[PDB]
Amino acid sequence: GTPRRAAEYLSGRWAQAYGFPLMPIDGILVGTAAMATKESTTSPSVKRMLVDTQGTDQWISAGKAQGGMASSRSQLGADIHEIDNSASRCGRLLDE
Amino acid sequence: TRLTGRSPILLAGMTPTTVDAKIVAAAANAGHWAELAGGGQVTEEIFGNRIEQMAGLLEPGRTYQFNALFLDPYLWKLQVGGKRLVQKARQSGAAIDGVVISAGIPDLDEAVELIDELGDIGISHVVFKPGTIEQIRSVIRIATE
Amino acid sequence: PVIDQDVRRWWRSDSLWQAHDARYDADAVCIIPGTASVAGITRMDEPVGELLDRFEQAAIDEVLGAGVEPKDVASRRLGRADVAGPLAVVLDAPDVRWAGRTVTNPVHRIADPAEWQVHDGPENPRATHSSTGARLQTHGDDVAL
Repeated sequence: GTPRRAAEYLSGRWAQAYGFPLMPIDGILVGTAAMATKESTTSPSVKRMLVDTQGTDQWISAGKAQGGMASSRSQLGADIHEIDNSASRCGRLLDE
Repeated sequence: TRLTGRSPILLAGMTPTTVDAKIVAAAANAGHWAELAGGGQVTEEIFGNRIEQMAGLLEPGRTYQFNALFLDPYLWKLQVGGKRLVQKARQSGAAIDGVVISAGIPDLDEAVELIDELGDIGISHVVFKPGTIEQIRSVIRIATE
Repeated sequence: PVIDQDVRRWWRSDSLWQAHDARYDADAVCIIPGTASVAGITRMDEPVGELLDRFEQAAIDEVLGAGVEPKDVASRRLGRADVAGPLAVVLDAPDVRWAGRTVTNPVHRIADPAEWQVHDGPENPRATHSSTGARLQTHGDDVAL
């Protein structure tokens, strides 16, 4: 998320929470934080909802929703993450 | 950065978001690892049109990359396996210098054949993304062999 | 079309492009983000170059806080790491733009890695290939193969 978190994964300072030495890495890839950019072509209402939502740090069990987000099933049965809205309610209803 | 020549912040292949030439060309012109998605170029006409758009949008010198879903069978045969659309675009002279293999890791012999096939035409960045620990150790076996 | 046993297949069949057109409200459409990066993002319609440069600039700040003097490098690649200058860039570049098209680098192509011998006697770097006779002379700040 935040560039502070990007720096603490890049510097290897993240391992002291587990009690290891510095384990640095050399690149981090950013997918979701670029969804609300200028050149991206989502809808502006989707950009507004994506700003206004806020997501948890813990796990979300399958078929439930905790704090803005949700995790549900897919066409083949695989797991996906969704924003908890009228798509996700219908998605977990059809999952049931 | 020493290997590629680009900034260590990347821009992943995303099937709704980075399926578009505007965002992937702007991220490549900024000097970053930009990655055109592969899960939306479903036909040859759309594929050729997006290669044309990217050639229009980039400035001289800049390059971009490409994402290829592996366990999507029809899409994999259209992109890489059966027809070779990424290879034909590179031989025609598009600026693709990287293929990202997503959602699965191939076995040893066909993986080494894929690295050598793309290094023939000059892709020179065939990257993998693994899911689990055994998926990681398989790519350790690839890089050992 | 119908309400049946395959109703999840009918409804979830290709349900991701609808987030990219303005004719649908943001409520009724499938959006698929992550879980911590949604709390990470803050505002609207921001440019991608500034976003990725901010992600790099925080780590640059965190390592510059240790008080390390940065050393001047002529590029970002720095592959061979014993010669510096324009021919460093020419040696480690894998692709060139050769009259509108991206052909792989011919100096790379004659002997792909690192088999060129360097000479910096009177402080003009030059590289030779022994088995063919090719040279990489430097006409001022310009490279001649």
